[PDB]
Amino acid sequence: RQTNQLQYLLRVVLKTLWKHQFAWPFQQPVDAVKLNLPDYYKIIKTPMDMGTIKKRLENNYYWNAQECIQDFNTMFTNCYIYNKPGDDIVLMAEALEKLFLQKINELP
Ligand SMILES: COc1cc2c(cc1-c1c(C)noc1C)[nH]c1nc(C)nc(Nc3cc(C4CC4)nn3C)c12
Repeated sequence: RQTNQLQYLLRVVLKTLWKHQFAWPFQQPVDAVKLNLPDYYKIIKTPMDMGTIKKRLENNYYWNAQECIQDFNTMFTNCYIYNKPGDDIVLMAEALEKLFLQKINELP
C-alpha cells in the first residue's frame, strides 16, 4: 500500500513524540512572559512547537511532508539557540529529536 507522508507525520510521528515523557514543554508555544524570559522573542525569530505543528497538519497548512519536517527542525533548533549546550531543556529536546529522526527513518 502507498503511504500518505503528511498523514504519517500526524498519525505516527506526532502521536509518538506527543506521548514521550519529555514532550510536555514542547506541546504549546513557549510562553516567555509567563516563564519570565523577556528576551525570548528577541533571540527566537520563528517560534515553533508541537501544538502548532499538530494544528497545521489538521488544517492542511503544509504543501508537503518536508515543510512539516522543517517546522519540527525549527522547534528543536530554536531550543538549541535560546538555551545552552547541556541545559535540561536541551537534553529533553535532543532526546525528542533523536526519536523524531528514528520515526522519519521508519517511514514505510
Ligand atoms: C526551560 O525551557 C522551557 C520551559 C518550559 C517551556 C518551554 C521551554 C523552552 C525554552 C525556554 N526554549 O525552548 C523550550 C522548549 N514550557 C513550559 N511550560 C510550563 C508551564 N512550564 C515550564 N517550565 C519548565 C520546564 C523545564 C524543563 C526542565 C527543562 N524547566 N522549566 C522552568 C515550561
